[PDB]
Amino acid sequence: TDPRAKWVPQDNDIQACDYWRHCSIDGNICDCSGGSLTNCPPGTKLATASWVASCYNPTDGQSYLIAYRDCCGYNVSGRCPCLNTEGELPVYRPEFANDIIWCFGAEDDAMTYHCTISPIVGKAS
Amino acid sequence: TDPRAKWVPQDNDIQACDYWRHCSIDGNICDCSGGSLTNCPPGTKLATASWVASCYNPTDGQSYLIAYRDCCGYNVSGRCPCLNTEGELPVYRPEFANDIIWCFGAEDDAMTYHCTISPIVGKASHHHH
Amino acid sequence: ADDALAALGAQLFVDPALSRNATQSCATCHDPARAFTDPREGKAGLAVSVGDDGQSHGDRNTPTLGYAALVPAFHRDANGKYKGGQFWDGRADDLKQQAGQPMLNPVEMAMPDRAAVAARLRDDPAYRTGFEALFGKGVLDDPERAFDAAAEALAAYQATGEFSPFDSKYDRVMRGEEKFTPLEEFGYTVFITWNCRLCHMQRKQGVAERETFTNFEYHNIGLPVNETAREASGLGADHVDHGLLARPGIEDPAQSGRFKVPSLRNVAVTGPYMHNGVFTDLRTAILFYNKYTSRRPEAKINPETGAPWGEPEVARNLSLAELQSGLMLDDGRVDALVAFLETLTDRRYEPLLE
Amino acid sequence: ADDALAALGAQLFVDPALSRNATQSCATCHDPARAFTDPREGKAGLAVSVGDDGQSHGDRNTPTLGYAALVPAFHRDANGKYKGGQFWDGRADDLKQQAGQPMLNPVEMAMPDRAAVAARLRDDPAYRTGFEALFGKGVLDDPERAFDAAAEALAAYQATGEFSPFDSKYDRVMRGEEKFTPLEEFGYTVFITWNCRLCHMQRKQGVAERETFTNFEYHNIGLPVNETAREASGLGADHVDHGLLARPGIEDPAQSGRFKVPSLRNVAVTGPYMHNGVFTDLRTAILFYNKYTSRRPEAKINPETGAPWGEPEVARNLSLAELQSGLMLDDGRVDALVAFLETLTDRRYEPLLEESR
Amino acid sequence: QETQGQAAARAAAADLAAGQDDEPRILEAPAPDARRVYVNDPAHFAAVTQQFVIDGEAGRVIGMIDGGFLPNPVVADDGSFIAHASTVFSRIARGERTDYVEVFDPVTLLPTADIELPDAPRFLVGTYPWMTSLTPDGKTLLFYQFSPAPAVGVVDLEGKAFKRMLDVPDCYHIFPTAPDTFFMHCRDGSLAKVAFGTEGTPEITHTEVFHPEDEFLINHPAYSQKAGRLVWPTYTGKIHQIDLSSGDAKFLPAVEALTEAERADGWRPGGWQQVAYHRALDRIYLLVDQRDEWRHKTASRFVVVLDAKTGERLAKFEMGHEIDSINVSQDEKPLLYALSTGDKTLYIHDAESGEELRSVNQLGHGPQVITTADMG
Amino acid sequence: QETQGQAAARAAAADLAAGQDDEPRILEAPAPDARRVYVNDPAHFAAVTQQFVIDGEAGRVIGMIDGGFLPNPVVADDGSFIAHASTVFSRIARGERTDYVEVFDPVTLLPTADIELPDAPRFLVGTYPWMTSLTPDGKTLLFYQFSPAPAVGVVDLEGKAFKRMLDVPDCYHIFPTAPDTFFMHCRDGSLAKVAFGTEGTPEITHTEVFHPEDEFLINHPAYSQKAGRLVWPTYTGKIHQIDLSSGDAKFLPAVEALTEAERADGWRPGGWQQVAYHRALDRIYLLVDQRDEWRHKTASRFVVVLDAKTGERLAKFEMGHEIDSINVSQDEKPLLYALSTGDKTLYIHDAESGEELRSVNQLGHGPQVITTADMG
Ligand code: HEC
Ligand code: HEC
Ligand code: HEC
Ligand code: HEC
Ligand SMILES: [Ca+2]
Ligand SMILES: [Ca+2]
Ligand code: NA
Ligand code: NA
Repeated sequence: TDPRAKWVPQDNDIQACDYWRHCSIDGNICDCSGGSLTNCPPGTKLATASWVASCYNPTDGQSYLIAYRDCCGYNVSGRCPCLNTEGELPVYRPEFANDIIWCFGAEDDAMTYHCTISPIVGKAS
Repeated sequence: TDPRAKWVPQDNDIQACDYWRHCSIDGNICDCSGGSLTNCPPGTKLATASWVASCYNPTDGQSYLIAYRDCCGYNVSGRCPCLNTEGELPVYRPEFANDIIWCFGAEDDAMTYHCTISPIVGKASHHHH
Repeated sequence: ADDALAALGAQLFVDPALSRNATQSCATCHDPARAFTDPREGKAGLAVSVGDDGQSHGDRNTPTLGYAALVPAFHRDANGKYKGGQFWDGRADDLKQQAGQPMLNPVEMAMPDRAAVAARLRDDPAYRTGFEALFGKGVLDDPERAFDAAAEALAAYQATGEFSPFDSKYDRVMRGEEKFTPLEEFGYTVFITWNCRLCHMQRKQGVAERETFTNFEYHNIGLPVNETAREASGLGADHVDHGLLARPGIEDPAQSGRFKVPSLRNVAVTGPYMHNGVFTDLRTAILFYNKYTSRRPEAKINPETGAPWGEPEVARNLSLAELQSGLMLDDGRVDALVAFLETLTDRRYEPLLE
Repeated sequence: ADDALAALGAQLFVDPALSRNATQSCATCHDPARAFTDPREGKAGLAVSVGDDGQSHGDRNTPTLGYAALVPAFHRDANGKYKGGQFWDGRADDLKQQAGQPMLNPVEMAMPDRAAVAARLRDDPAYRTGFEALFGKGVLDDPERAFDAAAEALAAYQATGEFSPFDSKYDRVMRGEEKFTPLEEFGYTVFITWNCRLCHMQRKQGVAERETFTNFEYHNIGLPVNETAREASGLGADHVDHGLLARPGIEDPAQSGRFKVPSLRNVAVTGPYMHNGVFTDLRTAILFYNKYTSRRPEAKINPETGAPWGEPEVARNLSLAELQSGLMLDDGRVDALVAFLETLTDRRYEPLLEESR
Repeated sequence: QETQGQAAARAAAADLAAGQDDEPRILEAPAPDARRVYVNDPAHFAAVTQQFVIDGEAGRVIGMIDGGFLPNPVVADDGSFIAHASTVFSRIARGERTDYVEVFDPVTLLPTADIELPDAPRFLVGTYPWMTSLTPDGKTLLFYQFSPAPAVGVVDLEGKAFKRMLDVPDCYHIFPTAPDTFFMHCRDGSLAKVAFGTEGTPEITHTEVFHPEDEFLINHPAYSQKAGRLVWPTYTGKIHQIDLSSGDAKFLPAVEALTEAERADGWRPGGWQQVAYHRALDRIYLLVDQRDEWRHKTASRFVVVLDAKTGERLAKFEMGHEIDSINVSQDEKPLLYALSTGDKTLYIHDAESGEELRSVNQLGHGPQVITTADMG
Repeated sequence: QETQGQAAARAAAADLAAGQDDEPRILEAPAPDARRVYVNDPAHFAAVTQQFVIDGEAGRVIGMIDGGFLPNPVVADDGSFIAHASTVFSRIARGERTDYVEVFDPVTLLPTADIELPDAPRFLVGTYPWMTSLTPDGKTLLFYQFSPAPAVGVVDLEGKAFKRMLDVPDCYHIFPTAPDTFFMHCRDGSLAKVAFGTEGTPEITHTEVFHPEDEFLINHPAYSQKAGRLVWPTYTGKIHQIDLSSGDAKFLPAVEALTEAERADGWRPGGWQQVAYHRALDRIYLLVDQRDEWRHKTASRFVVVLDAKTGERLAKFEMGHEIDSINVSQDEKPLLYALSTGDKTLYIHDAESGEELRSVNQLGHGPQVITTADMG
């Protein structure tokens, strides 16, 4: 609630902006527009680029690398908007920057932003 | 702020949805997007078509025909949205119907809805209202 | 004063002695029993009028003089639109400047000159007395003063309550003395929501005190030549009526082909229509506006001829912004308009409606 | 037993008595000092290896056996993607199916048949003793059983911790013993945020227990023919290495030109690269990928030749969806990837890094 | 109990624990079924708009479709495709106008047809579901043109081409009865039957005038194509039912939604989609509240339900929210969908009992139109 | 204290009473001036967006401009024109992408130029003002491209045509300094100078690295083109100032926006446009608040104002709202513009006292970017 408070991860609701894997998500959680935690909704196109973050999972005490990927080709869902920036770095460290529409590699040249998925790609070190 | 209550016109603020001349207005008050009461904002195209209403003026007890005209060719302004329906009739009485985008006649064939002006075109005489 | 002057104009208006052969007065063409227009059938029907000489036909339809006195004097307003004046081409500034012209026009009353007009006025002792009381002794001995004074009396006469009575059913309704019929009010609603009000209403917004259903502007609505009328005028099949551009000192080519928005008052009884009387029916006149909006086959065809309207006499400066309103008048609306326009008939001509 | 079978494998692996002319053991081509790859110079440099006859060259580069025990056996998954198996074209099902192949391949160790191989095993008193303790008496006398048993010993030996010790810097860093340099850490981050990770990570998502930097899938990345290796191999100027389509029983023309994604473990020390050993330097292997993404003319030029990369040997079924990522690796990101890829070198081969760095 | 986001968090927790891999990919919507509901957001005249595809049972957004300026959605009753007539401009809300029909696969949501409509012929108006209409066989799309004059466009969805405009009398709305026939409602208070061959002037026939000039019929009547039931409330809650199931218009007993008393105390219909009709249950639903006669587009907090056969009030629900639009699933034990423009929320109610089960919020900017397929 | 709607009602009442005529028409916006302020609404990534043209003195919306997906607005400092690079698609957010630049007349708001950009080359990112940039003479718009690599696109506004893409290093943002030169910030911590002809390899020079790898420079530095001042805050409120007015980078001394006790007690910058620079006053404004180190994109409720030369604090304003972006008018007695994306409201403060003066609300969906022209 306090926007300026240190973000506190939870591992019990993926549609909430404090869900642990959304620690540096920008946009809309795809689970809220017909996708899932790690799948894009019907009719959109899944980018192959991503920005990453190291997100602490309070379930297991481990930090995991989450490589966000956008679902592209649709106007912004407007559902479950979230903006978190844990570890988020300015645009010149784009590998960690989250204002960029990371829609590259999406089928059909799709570049409009619809929502973001939060799959894990590694343990953080 | 009770939406179902009888509409209570006022002659004191044109940016409010209860301004007397907006008695059958649907959309946005042009005065909030850089138009005025009877002029379109810059960049928009004023339609020649209108839907009319007889609007009671609290200030002089006269009823006036307001021929709403749409300012067209911009995306909806988003400011001072208003929908009133005094004497508003269904679409088969288009002349009194306000869901229609009354953008006919607009320069450049502009048909997208931005805002609506409320000029007086006569004194009333309507039988339905 | 204002009465006596108008009374003198009343005498002159019906006096055929102001024409060369003494066969014609203003009232011959502006017949009071016909809302001040010409009932007389000539070569080109009622489209144009015949002068004193029994053969010269004009090239324009004789307009009503009712409500002419409400028109402002000719002027260019600050948006650059010319407004007001008299004649279809606004070539006279006002009623006064207009009154002498028929007297001296050879296709009309055909007096050779002012002096012959003054001589005719000297012949009638009632004129000696009437004129002198108003303009002073010897007024008739001076042809310039006599003609100008005749012009002033006529102008005065036309500014009386009798030319502009505001006693039409439309006027009675606006006073809340009566109600429009469901059709008439539909016509009225259509008239003020459709393009008509863009030209046939005094003001852009607000309420006019003395509405005469014209904004006094000049518009080319793209009308064809009146073939027979033009033939009867003798002006030649080579002629172009440039409307407003013909007023001396209007030089701007944007005005070629533009004519004054006539008042719709009494329009039901002053057929035929337009500057050239080209249409005999009011319904036709209304229909002509569908050529711009309607895609339907029958919008192209004049229903009086069964043929295409005809190319505009003047194919440029058409008022397309206003005429291409994007909406067609269906039959129901064209009926409603006729009904509405018929309520613009003065009480005294309500008997003329059939 | 699991100890003894592998111990027996150790002995076969280094025994040149398994080649026709007795010049060549698995270890000749799969040299343990070289992360189990061939340091020997042939007519096509290090691109392809020379068999026991001293003249015959293969058409494919000898891959490492490190971490080859982590590859699943060959199968088609539910996606309709083929995965796993052994050889670049997955034409062996698993290590044990693969093991007897160099033995009988007249281009490699070249024994005429199973009988000749078994006869070599009998000559050795230690083999009669070792095989018989694992497989039974007279095993060596049945050429089918003898050949199968050697392949099993060899497969078991490749599954020992010696072949997959998981003791690379990367491993030690994943254990928290040490940290990446900054260049390594950027490299790693690039690797896992760019297209590399679509093919060179075990899993689509989640974390792998024993990451070997491959999804074991088959992809045509559009490599040109290796002209000198293809000349050396003798297969013809009109020959097309069809990749996986060459595995017997694969018929689907869409598999033409696809090769198994290699593990990137020890990639730093197992040059040259790709299935035909076409690229000499690690960096060139990485730059190849910019040909799909870069708009710059240099992206089309093999930096080792200064000429275009070359038309794909197989112009169809390219992994354009993964390859055409819309983002080019600048040189900073290529450097970072080399540094990251070098952290995947097993402990014992770290000294081989010195010369390549 | 456990929410959708919660159950999703535990499944994800479990997959990570179990070391289960899974390929990030494009999901397919669940097959269309009775409880799928479509919410169109005309976004208060915004130049671009959204349609939300919603699983009414789980109250979940299962996909979305973008649209242009005041698009008309259509949803084939058999679940085989959705479509809309939509309107774009080369520069957001300005420049060259393109009207077009897109046809969508209802699980991938991919466009299967994109059919240009020549001469920008679409009627631009706050969304009236029956201004654009599928014929019963799904082969044809009929949309209304108001300008330059009432007319109807025929779009061949099968051959994926626009055919021609039918010129009609002074009439509004399009209720198809057959592959070559639809009714409209006329100013003169009749219905008109428009039968169109392949060539020539359609054959137009008027019914009797069935309401007086001063009785006002709302812009959103319910129409069940599979029942042929045209349900038309007037401003006063008087409901005209027209049977079109025989090829010609037969007029049903007209019925009152509100009591003569109730109307005395200022009960009136009001909202957008004020009326819903459940074909199998032969049942009408009417959004109503206490309001001035000229507040006919405001939200209503109550729904009345009544037998299309008798007019007997079956229930009155206190919705619990400001509702502009209602519709119903056409399955047995239907949901009653209660869409609030203000709340941007689809409230999903049990249609028999009226209790709120679940709701889907964040439905755009000013969602207005609820569509459902009738699949049974 | 008579509102603007109240003044309007009064005057229209007087016009009616006096029979005063007026022609309904298209208004012209008032001449651009020092207190015009533009607010752009990226609408949280929507496919279409809006810019509001605002008279900051009256607090009045005097005009709007529509745009496409994440447009980069620019505003000529001399007031002659505004422009944007924008992106549209043939089917709302899908289909053929067209990037284009439009130039607009700042009074009629009509586009006087529409310049296609080949090959869809815009960088689609949350709106950073300095990712699209007018040269000082107003003839050239430079736009950043990221894919396939950092690149800068050169658009001739005078001849109304796209010119070319420039290859650059791994760098970001475009601070033009001359008709043919700009600076970028590079991944390695230097600035890069780019000098470009009509054709040929750009001349690219790097400064020394001016920050350590662990000091993070924000996405929205304030750049005053007329003073060549680049004011670049880090995450901790340390402010880098670079003077580019000699045409090469001079690094000015660093100032701390916050004190060590403030920093010790969790004070940090945060928001979107966190920093404003008033040229004539040589004063820096920074949105700061107590916050954890990774909540650096959240609104802030305080503006510190500090002397750019000394780092002396001149004021700490409690804005009294959740502010994401600030900027200032460049006239004397400047206004401090405080935009709240959450409230969609531009709050207009007296920059000297910090007092809120008026506000303009209803500015779209997620407005973020304030632009003023530096006219004087
Ligand atoms: C027929 C031979 C006529 C006689 C005799 C008079 N008038 Fe006339 N009038 C006539 C025509 C054909 C026209 C139109 C001429 C043109 O070029 O447009 C007119 C016009 C007028 C007007 C102007 C009315 C208007 O523009 O709306 C006025 C005021 C007028 N006429 C008055 C008038 C008077 C006072 C006459 C007696 C001296 C008179 N007319 C004679 C036809 C004929
Ligand atoms: C300005 C563009 C106009 C619009 C829109 C309409 N009218 Fe008009 N009308 C106009 C002019 C300039 C003229 C004279 C044209 C000419 O050159 O003669 C007219 C004429 C009429 C008439 C004839 C009246 C008479 O001859 O005395 C009628 C009945 C008429 N106009 C009616 C009318 C209606 C019903 C309209 C909306 C359909 C309409 N006009 C539009 C100027 C303009
Ligand atoms: C040089 C002549 C070789 C000798 C002797 C052996 N191997 Fe080999 N190996 C060689 C090549 C050229 C290839 C690739 C050929 C192809 O068609 O792809 C191989 C491949 C293997 C593999 C598969 C590894 C993988 O797919 O990643 C294994 C497991 C293997 N080699 C092991 C092996 C053993 C056990 C040997 C002695 C029995 C042996 N090799 C000899 C080159 C040569
Ligand atoms: C799937 C489409 C892939 C993507 C994306 C990347 N790689 Fe790859 N890689 C792939 C295959 C199928 C192969 C073998 C190609 C062949 O036919 O030989 C490779 C090979 C490499 C190698 C050489 C390893 C070796 O020869 O032993 C390297 C060093 C390599 N790949 C690295 C790499 C990087 C850094 C990538 C992202 C930039 C990358 N690959 C993407 C399949 C795919
Ligand atoms: Ca006439
Ligand atoms: Ca190799
Ligand atoms: Na070679
Ligand atoms: Na095969």
